[PDB]
Amino acid sequence: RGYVYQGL
Amino acid sequence: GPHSLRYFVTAVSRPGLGEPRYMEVGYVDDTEFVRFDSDAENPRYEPRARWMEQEGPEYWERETQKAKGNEQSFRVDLRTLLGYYNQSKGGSHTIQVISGCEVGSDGRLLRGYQQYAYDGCDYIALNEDLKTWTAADMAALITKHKWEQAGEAERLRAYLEGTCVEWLRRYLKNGNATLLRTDSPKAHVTHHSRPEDKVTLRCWALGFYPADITLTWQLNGEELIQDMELVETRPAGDGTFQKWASVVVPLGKEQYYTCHVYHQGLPEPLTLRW
Amino acid sequence: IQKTPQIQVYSRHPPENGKPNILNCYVTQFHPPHIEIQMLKNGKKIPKVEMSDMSFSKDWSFYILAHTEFTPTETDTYACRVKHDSMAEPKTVYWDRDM
Repeated sequence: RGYVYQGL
Repeated sequence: GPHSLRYFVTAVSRPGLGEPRYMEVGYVDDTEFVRFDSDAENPRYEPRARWMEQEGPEYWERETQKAKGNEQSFRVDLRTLLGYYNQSKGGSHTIQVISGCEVGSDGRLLRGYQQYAYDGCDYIALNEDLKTWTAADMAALITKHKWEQAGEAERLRAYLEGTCVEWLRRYLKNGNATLLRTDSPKAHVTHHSRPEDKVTLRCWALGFYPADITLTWQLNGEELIQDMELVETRPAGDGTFQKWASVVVPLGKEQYYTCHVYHQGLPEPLTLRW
Repeated sequence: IQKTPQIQVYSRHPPENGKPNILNCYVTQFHPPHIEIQMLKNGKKIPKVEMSDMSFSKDWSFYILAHTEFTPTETDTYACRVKHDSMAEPKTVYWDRDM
């Protein structure tokens, strides 16, 4: 299950 | 043994050629098992391993929604980084991410990780303590601060210690027949002539799994690691890997060299000759 | 970062004429990711070609696998042609069945 990335 | 769940993410901008391309590829150990490609005819998260058929429709819909959310997020990131680096809008750029966790044989977390790169260079990475970040440059220092203020490290830690671990265990279970197998390598040696009375002896190892293996050539019982040609272990198209190691020897001296193959599928290492 | 790709062509099993097999073209250690990979049978492009096993190494360079099933014959030749900005002329690597 993938992660929901945070913006840079 | 230890097992891992890893995701390789890529966002590449294509100025003039539309929106950037976005891809997610997941791995359980050396096996690709899920993938998402924004360039696909129909962008959806799709299985790449047969055992993934055990996941219901709700799984694919959720992962697809997350991937599309990630796509939008990285589109913005590419723009943001142009600002941080003061770069022009006309060039193509790449953001790469490796995210994952590893569990021991008993299923407990050994380590979790997350690392970003911009144009092939390190950008920001989560430290081994799973609580702090380390920036490779001043631009990354901007992201570091944003993440610290948003409490991002805590959110990621929740994922690495929870979701990542639990789902890794689940995948290992459902795909145990594939993931926990061991394919013993089949080895053989080839001979090639060369000028100046010398020959190239190549030792091949085919059809093995896991990918971890050790191929060595010996003379007088000493391993010739320094004087040896070798390719990185490579996938062979069906879920197995292959590798070869060669050595150029004096013509007529071939029989003084032996090839040794160590792999977990071999109770006793293989010893070959031409 | 710009890195020239290493192209490796090989089959799944030792070739035996008439026996089905898999031809692989592993294109590794390249950057940027833009690349065009073609597998050719007798100078003609093969349509049924699957791309898989994409990954990055520690230095962030890309690795991708292009593969297709095939049944070797003694008169058929195979190759993998790769186009990548780090190169002016596309590179064709032939399957050396006597390697």
